Amino acid sequence: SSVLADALNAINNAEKTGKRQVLIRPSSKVIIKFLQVMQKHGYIGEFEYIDDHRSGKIVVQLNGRLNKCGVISPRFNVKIGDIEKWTANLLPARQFGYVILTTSAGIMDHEEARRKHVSGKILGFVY
Amino acid sequence: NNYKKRLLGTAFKSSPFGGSSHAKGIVLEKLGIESKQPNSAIRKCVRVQLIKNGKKVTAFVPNDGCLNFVDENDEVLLAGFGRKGKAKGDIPGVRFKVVKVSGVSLLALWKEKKEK
Amino acid sequence: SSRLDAELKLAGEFGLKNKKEIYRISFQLSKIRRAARDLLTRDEKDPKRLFEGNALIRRLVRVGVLSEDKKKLDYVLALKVEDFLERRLQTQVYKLGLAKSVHHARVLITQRHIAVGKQIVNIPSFMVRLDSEKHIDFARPGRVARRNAARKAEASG
RNA sequence: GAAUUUGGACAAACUUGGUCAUUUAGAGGAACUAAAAGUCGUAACAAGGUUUCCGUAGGUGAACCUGCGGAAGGAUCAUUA
RNA sequence: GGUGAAAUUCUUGGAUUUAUUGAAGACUAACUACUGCGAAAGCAUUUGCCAAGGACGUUUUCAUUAAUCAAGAACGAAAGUUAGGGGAUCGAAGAUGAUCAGAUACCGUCGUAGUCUUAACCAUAAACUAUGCCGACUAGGGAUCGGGUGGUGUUUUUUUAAUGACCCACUCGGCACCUUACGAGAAAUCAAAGUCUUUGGGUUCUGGGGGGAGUAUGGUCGCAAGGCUGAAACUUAAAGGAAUUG
RNA sequence: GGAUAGUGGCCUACCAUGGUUUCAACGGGUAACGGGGAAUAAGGGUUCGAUUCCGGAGAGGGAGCCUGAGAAACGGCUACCACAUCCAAGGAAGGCAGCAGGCGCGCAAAUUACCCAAUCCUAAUUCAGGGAGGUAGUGACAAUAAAUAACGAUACAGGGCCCAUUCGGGUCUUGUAAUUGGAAUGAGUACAAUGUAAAUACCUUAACGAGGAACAAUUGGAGGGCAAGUCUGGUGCCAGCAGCCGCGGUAAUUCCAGCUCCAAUAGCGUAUAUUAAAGUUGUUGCAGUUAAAAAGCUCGUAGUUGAACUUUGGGCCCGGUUGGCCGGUCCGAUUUUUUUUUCCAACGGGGCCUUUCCUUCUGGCUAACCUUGAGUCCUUGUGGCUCUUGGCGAACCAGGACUUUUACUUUGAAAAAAUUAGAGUGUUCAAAGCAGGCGUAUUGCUCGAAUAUAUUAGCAUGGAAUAAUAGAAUAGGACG
Repeated sequence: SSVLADALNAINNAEKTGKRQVLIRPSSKVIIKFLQVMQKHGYIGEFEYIDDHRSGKIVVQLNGRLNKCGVISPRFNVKIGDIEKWTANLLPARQFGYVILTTSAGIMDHEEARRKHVSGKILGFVY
Repeated sequence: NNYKKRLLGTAFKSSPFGGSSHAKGIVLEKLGIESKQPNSAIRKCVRVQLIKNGKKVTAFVPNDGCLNFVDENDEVLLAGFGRKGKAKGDIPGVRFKVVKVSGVSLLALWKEKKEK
Repeated sequence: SSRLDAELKLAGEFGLKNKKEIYRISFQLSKIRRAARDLLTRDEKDPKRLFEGNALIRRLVRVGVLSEDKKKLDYVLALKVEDFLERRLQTQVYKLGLAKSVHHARVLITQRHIAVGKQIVNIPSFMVRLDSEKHIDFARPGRVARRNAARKAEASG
């Protein structure tokens, strides 16, 4: 009934207990894709190794701070006056931040599509 | 989208209406009210009809020695003491409150100023 | 209280410069927008940050501004209030000898005397910039400033 | 054209009745509120001196009482623990 | 008889106490709990007929069909209405008997309605778990319902085994519940009332100081009682939760 | 078909039942002109709109018209309804929602002035006209400034400062009932304004005069929230205070009044809205077991939402902008300890390879490549390109044959000025203004008047993540 906060709210829902991560939704190009941008900037460990009905692709070890909770979010705007603003979601300007936006092109990160002046949807936000 | 709710409402139509800095009006009767519980005194007020709406209201000649007006004829200006939809008030149910008049008040003054 | 001890502060400024009101308020609000708009750097080097840069930085100023740095002028929010105060003749014209002591100053600033190198300047809260010319002018003549030139060694700050 | 005038289409306005929306008068009637208390009785609180409240239905000088069937927001007088 | 103690009454009418028998309508004791089943209200005698329901067991069959819903609707305790059947018990109204300063009550005792019933209304309740529905995730143990195995435990099936029946032990499923950390809260408490600085998974709903009030008016529903919808004037600064002490 | 300047139910006729609606029709309300923009915004938002500028609509209500290029007209008629004026009683007139001015109305808004000078407009080759407009009067009406004092002084000091047996060297704070000079210093008044030949008596100068308490302060507050030596006399739950909390019942920290003092000050109340505070109306961002708040119970339409799957992952080629010093630059051209060995970042973009059509056949160009007909430069020839023989795809024009439909997101164009953000410049500073600045002063030079925001819808674009849509099932698939 909503694969996003579904699983990011299990990582989130986990590291607060503290541990070595667990299973999740089913896979999703998108799940796996956030469960990438995450690793690729740090935070999480190694996306994992399942394969079933749609249960396929991965589990995913924890590691590190990653505190706290991946951000799930449930709207979608972007660019210029935007992105910067919804960068108020962030846990503080001075670096730290990361807002896993959805960018017309690419499921990208607050900066990772700040990149080639991109924009669009607001998929989430990490640490 | 959706959803409008309560609190402060549009429909208005009260008793001074003009949210006036007063309301001129002739001095029908001189009814010195009487204090409410806890406190206790003869709360000298005045009843008068508002030239405008004609509507009659009674309010404290609030001063301190000035039933100087007390001119059954003469015409104060009254004017509420925002409670708002209420009275102060040691002074039981008086809505607005005496103003200036015969049109010109400190309320005590010209010449000197007496007091109150 | 802080409201109170503040209402102390202001009166302190009240001749930490020389005023008599809430021109302290004037300079204050100034410090706001200065900062404010400023503090709204934010941002990058947007060619905007650029014009705005050497721009507001061209606050300098003489008798006015800082000294030599920034960038971050919110320092002013510290200063400005406590600095922009000086500068103007309201301040920097007692700290120049002629004026016997603030008061004994504004009065001539007004009272015709005290003039910024040609033309008086009654506006007893102008602003100074390239000051060395802030003499008496006078045009029998401006007495209080013309002989009491003990400023003949007014090497101050 | 003036007069003058046939028919038209516009169409004021007159009358009479309708329909809305906005105000408003009244013998009297019946609430409320300022109400702290005056007077009758004790309903609630202490199983309040008949445990209390929920409907619903009767009956009452006022509070209420009672009847069915709920709930403890309880009686802890305790066949169980 | 009948209570605190009485009384009102019943009674040489055969009561009160037993003796055979039958009569009538309610009602389902005891077992009954740590609870089973139901959308919910609510559901305990026997047998049978009627159609349903979850959980389990497989991957059977489909493949997107779904999730919550203003409207609209089906069921909805008890009283209460309509009409008939009866009519045991108790029992509004109503009487009287005590009791009180005062008793229209609370304690007797008669007794109307009603209580049951069938066809039809009524649609309210402390209609409760005062806690919306769907899916996640977050932590331990015990105990009572279907499925797996070892089966051991005692008997079926009997000349015996085994099996069988209950039955024991390890599991899982889903049930109703209990007992204790992080985390939540104003508290109390909470396996959520948990997660998120102070979004965040989707939705239905209701609240915005007390009163004035669930009243005024309007429209609709109904036979009625009533239900449903539902104000404003004015009037007050406290009313209200939890806790702690007298 | 009739009218229109002209579409069309605009109006006629004839014929057919249609068109809207819970995604809110229709109807009701507006103390409703719209939009510029206004106010208080951390943000998100509330709230405001008839002063200017655009667009609209009307000159008492309401129709109908002549005039004309243009009007349903205001400063033109016509009739009705409505007010209402002069009458020789016959009849004749009118529309201040244009300036002034009056009444009325109310809480609430000025003069019967002067003028064409400016800005412009209207009439014909001038310089006519203009309560359009501009000057004045009124007006702390919202705004910028900003004096109501400045000196040191003489001595009295009450003494505080380094203590020394030094009874005080006096650097010094201040009350000064005492006393100096500053021919200072603004408001009144001969001159004159490059000035609108009226502002002319106006800001600007200037000269004539001008502070022994007057040349001068106010509004409120002194219980707490609030912060004020706060005390002294009067009052007694009377009078009165008091936004709420509360004061007052002879000794009042809240009334009254003096003293003093606090706060802001040419300005302070008081009323009244609003905006903030208010995360008390909540998308950000509320609450709901008892505190306000789950509907008795399920059904289920509209609405709002809805599992995951289909292109990746590897390899090659040109790029400048931030960078470690000037720089077209990877074994170094600089920021290093030396009596050699000496690290390249990361950012983003286009193209093309891989079982991978971009819509396109006819075929229309370039400048790019396959690459060589003639040649080459020099640092070790793939560090550079003159060169035309065969010969790249999509740039790319345009007829002619076909395309599955959207959200979103990226620059972009175009349409307003003032409004606001904000560059520029000493308007004396400021508020503003869009001026200005050099000199070399008998017809001289010189810069400006920026950028920004353009938010919904439209248009145009680049993108193919997230989310819809459709397609080959009895094959009525799909090409050439």
